[PDB]
Amino acid sequence: QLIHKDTGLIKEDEVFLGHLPLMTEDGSFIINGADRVIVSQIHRSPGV
Amino acid sequence: DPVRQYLHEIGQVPLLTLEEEIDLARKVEEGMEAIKKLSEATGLDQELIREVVRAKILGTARIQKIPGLKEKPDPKTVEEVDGKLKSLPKELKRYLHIAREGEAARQHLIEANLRLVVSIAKKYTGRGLSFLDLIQEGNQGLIRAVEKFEYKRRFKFSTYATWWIRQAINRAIADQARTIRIPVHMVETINKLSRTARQLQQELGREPSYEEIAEAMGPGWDAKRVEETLKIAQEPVSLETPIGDEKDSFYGDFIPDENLPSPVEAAAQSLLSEELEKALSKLSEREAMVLKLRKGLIDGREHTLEEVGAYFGVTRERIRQIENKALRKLKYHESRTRKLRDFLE
Amino acid sequence: GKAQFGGQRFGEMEVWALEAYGAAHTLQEMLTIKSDDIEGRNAAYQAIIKGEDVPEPSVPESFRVLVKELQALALDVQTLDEKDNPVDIFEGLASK
Amino acid sequence: KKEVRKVRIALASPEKIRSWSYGEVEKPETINYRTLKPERDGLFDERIFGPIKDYECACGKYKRQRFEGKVCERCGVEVTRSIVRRYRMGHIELATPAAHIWFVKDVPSKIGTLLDLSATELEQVLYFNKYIVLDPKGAVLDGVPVEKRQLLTDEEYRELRYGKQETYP
Amino acid sequence: EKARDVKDTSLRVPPGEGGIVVGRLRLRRGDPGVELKPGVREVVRVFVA
Amino acid sequence: DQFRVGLARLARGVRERMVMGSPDTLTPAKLVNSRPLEAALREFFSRSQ
Amino acid sequence: DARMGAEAIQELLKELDLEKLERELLEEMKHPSRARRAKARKRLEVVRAFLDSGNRPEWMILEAVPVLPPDLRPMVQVDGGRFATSDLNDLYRRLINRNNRLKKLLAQGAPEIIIRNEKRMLQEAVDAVIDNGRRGSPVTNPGSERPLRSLTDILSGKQGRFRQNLLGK
Amino acid sequence: GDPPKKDKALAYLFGLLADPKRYDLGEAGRYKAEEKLGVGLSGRTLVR
DNA sequence: AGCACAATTTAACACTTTTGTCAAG
DNA sequence: CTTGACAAAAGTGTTAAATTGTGCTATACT
Ligand SMILES: [Zn+2]
Repeated sequence: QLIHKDTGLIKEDEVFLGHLPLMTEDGSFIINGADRVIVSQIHRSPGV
Repeated sequence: DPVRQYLHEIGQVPLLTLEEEIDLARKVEEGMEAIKKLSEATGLDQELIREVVRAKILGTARIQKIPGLKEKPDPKTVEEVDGKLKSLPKELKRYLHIAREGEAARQHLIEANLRLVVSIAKKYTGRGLSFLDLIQEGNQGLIRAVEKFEYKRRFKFSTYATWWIRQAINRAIADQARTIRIPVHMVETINKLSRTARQLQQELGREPSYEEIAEAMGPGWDAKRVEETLKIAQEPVSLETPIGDEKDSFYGDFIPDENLPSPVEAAAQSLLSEELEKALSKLSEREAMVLKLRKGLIDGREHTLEEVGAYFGVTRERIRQIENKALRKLKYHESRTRKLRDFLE
Repeated sequence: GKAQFGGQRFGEMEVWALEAYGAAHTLQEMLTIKSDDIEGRNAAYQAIIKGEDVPEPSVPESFRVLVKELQALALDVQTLDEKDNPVDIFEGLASK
Repeated sequence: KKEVRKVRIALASPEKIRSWSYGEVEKPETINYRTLKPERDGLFDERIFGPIKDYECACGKYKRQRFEGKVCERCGVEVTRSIVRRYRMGHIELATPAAHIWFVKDVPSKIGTLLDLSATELEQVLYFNKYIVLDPKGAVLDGVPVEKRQLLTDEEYRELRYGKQETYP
Repeated sequence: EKARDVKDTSLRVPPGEGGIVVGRLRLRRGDPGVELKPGVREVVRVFVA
Repeated sequence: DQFRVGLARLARGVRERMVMGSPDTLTPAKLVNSRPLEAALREFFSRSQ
Repeated sequence: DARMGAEAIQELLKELDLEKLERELLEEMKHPSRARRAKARKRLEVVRAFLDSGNRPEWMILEAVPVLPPDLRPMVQVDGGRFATSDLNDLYRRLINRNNRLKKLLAQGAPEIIIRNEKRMLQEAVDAVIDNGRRGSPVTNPGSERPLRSLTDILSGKQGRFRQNLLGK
Repeated sequence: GDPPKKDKALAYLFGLLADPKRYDLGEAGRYKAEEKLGVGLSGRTLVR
C-alpha cells in the first residue's frame, strides 16, 4: 500500500515482484532446466 | 581516489549568488558582441579572434602545441593576428579587453555549474559508463549550456543548464556504454521496448511474448521486429569469462580457429592441385592451357571466352567446344583411376 | 579436454623430464611442431603424408604473440643474430 | 636467412612506436552493429592492421595473389595475407604525455630513483595533486626561497602565481 | 556438380559415444507453450541411451 | 538474505523514481521494478558457490 | 613555472644529463656515511643502466601508445550468434574516449579544472590498459565485479603467456 | 571522504549501529550474547 | 523523453554492354 | 575452326527509402 503523509492520499494497489524458484519434494530446485541443490554453509555463530 | 580529488577540487570554488550570476552572464555577452564589433573592425571572423583571445588567456604556449601536433603555428598565424589587433585605436582596444574579461567570466561560471554537473551525473549511474566519464560529458554539456544561455529571460541558469547536462549524459550512453556501436535511434528504441516490457510485465504478472509487446508498442511493430531489435540489443561476452569452478580455464580459449587452414586442409589442397595437375597433363597442350586460363590457375583471375580467343588468336566458340571436350576426356581417365573422384565433399 | 577433441597438456614438469633425459628434438617437437607451430605442423603432416622425415620448425607462433604483446607494453623486443643484428621473425609482415 | 642466437629487451621510444605503427586508431568502436565489418578508424580496422581475407581488400576490387602489396584506392586496404592482422600494430597519439605505470609502481621505482622523488610525492605529481617547480624564477615561500623539485599544493601555487587576496563579506 | 547455396551443419554424435534413440524433442518458435530466445528459430533435442 | 539484498536495491529504485515525474499521482505499479529482485535471486541460484 | 604531472616529469627526465649525475654521484658515493653511500649507489645503478643501455629516460613517459593487433585481442561470434571479445579491447576503447574527449577539450578552451580532471582520468586509463588493479580499484565491466585483464596480467601469473602457453603446451 | 558535517555523522553512524534494518545481529547471537556478558538486550542493535 | 532535419548509406530501378550459348556453316 | 543471332548475366547511371548523425528544449535544481 502506497500513502501520502501530507496529502492523506491513499492509493493501495497490488503489485508484482518477480519469479521465485520453488523447492521440490526431494529438496532440490530446477534452474534453466537443470536440477540443482543448495548446500548448507557452516560459519561461526553471531554474538561476541 | 580520483573522485575524491575532483569533488574536493570543485569544492574549492564557491557557488555564485544571483548578482554574480547575472553580472557574469552580462560580461560574457558583452565580450561576444565585442568580438563581433571587432569582426566589423579588422574584418575577421568571430571564432578567429575568440580563439586568439583564448590563446592569450587559458594558457600561453599550451593551447597551440598539443591539440594534436598540427594546428595553427605559434610564432606565425597566432602572433601576427595578435599584433594586427594590437594596432587599432582606443575603442576597439577597450573592446579587446572587454572580450578577454568575458572569456574569464565564462570560465568561472563554468566552474560553479561544474558543481551542478557533478550533482546531475551523480543522478545517472548504472550506465555501462563510469562516474567520472558521466561528470565530464556533463561538463561539456555545461560549457555548451553556458555558451547559448540568455540572462535577459530572467530565468535561473540552473534549469537551462540541467537540460543540457542531461542530454549530454544521454549522448554518452548512446555513444559509449555498449562495446559495439549502437547509434541513437535504436538506443531510444530499445529503451522504449524494455520500458514497455517492464510495464506489461507488471500488469500481466508475467513476461510478455513478442506479439503482445509488439501490439503494446503500437503500429509497425510485429514479433519479428521486436525480436530483431532485441537481437541487436544484446551485449558481447568477455572472453576472459570464467568457465566452471576451475581457475585454469577461460571462455575465450575454447574458441576454435576456422580462419586458419588446418594441416589436413593444406595437405588436401596440395593433393588436389597436384593430382589435378597430373590429370591435366594427358590433355592436349592447347586445351589444358585454355582450361587453366579459365580456372585462374595462371594469374588467379578468370579469363572469359573472348579473352582466351584474343590470346590464342581464335574465336570464342572454338574455345567453348575445346573446354567441353577437355571436361569429357577427364571424365574418361578419372572414371578409370578414381584418384580425383574424391574432393567431392 | 575430450569433449573439445583436445590434445594432452604437456606440463612444465614434463619439460623438466625431457630435459633431464637430454632429448633435444623430442622436446623441440613438443614445443614447436606437434603443439602450436603453424608452418611446422603443416609441413610435418605434409612430410609424413608424402613419406618424408619432418623438417625443422622455426616460429612457435605463441612466441610471436609474446613479442607483439611485449611491444604493446612499449617494450622493444629485438631478436638478434650471432653478430648483434636484427632478425625479423615476421617475414615481410609487420616490417612496413 | 640468419640464425637468432640472441634476444634483447629495451625501452621503445615514441618514434619507434610510431615506426611500428601502421596507423593511429582514432575512433573507439569495434565493428558496425550489423555488417560486422571493422569500423573506419576503429580498433579492428583493416585500413591499418590488414585485411580479414587473404589478398581480398575490404571493397573487393583487387581480388587476387596477382596484385600484391598494392594499397587499394578506396578502402586503403593492402593486398596481402590476412595473417598480418596478428602482427601489425597500431597506436594512439596522446594529447598530454603520460607515464608508463611500470616505472612508477615498481618496488624500487625507477623514475623516482632517477629524479630522487619518493613514491608518495611522485604519486602526487603524476596524478595531479601537487604541482612541482621546474623554474622558481626567484619566488619565495614562507621565508624560504622555493627551489626546483619542490612540491606545492593548489593554494601555494595560486599564491606565488596569481597573488594573495582576502575577501570579506 | 552444382555448387549449391547452403552447407551442411548437421549434428553428428561425438566419437567414443553412440547408442539407441529413445527420446525426441522439437521446440519450434511460433508455437504455443514455448518462448525461444531472439534470433533462434527452433531447438531440436535427442535422447540417446 | 539475497532476497533482502535485492529488496534493498529495489528500495533504492523506488527512492530514485519518487523525486521526478508527478509526485502528486503515482501508483506503486510505476514506482516498483521487477529486475532488482529477479536478478538478485537469479544471481544467487545460478552463480553462488 | 610549476607544472603538475607526466608532462613535468617528462621535462625533468629530458633535462637530465646522466653524465653530470654520474660524476656527481660517484663523488657523493665516497662520503664516509653508509646510508648516503648506498642510496647514491642504487641511484647511480639506475643511472649507469641508462648510460650503457643507450635508452633515454623520457621514454618512460609515453607519448604514443602502442596498440596490439586485432587477432591477438580478437572479437568473434560463436554458435548461437552471440559475440565474444577481449577485455583489452574495452580498456583500449575507454582510453580512446578519454583521450579524444581531452583532445577536443584542450582545443575547446575549457577551464584548467576540467582539463586537469580529464588528464588525470587519462593517466589512470593508460595505466589501466598497461597494468590494471595495482593502483586503486581495478576497472571492471559494468554490472560485473570481475576485473579487466591487462597486458601485464597477460604476461605474468600462473596462466601467463610464459607458464601456460610457452614453457608448456 | 566527505567533509565532517554533524548531520552526516549522525545519519551515517546511526546507519552503522543503531539501525535495526541496516544492522541486524543474529537472534541466536542476541540470545547468546545476552546469556554470556551477564546482561540483557532490548533489540538486535549495538546501540539505541 | 523525443523529435526534426541535414547528411548519408543502401536498395531501387531503368536502360547498356558483353558474355554464354545455340544453330548452322 | 567460324559467324551471326539472342537472351541471360553482369554493368552503369539517377532516385527513392530508410538510416544515422547532430542539435535543441528556459520554474528551479549546484
Ligand atoms: Zn579496395
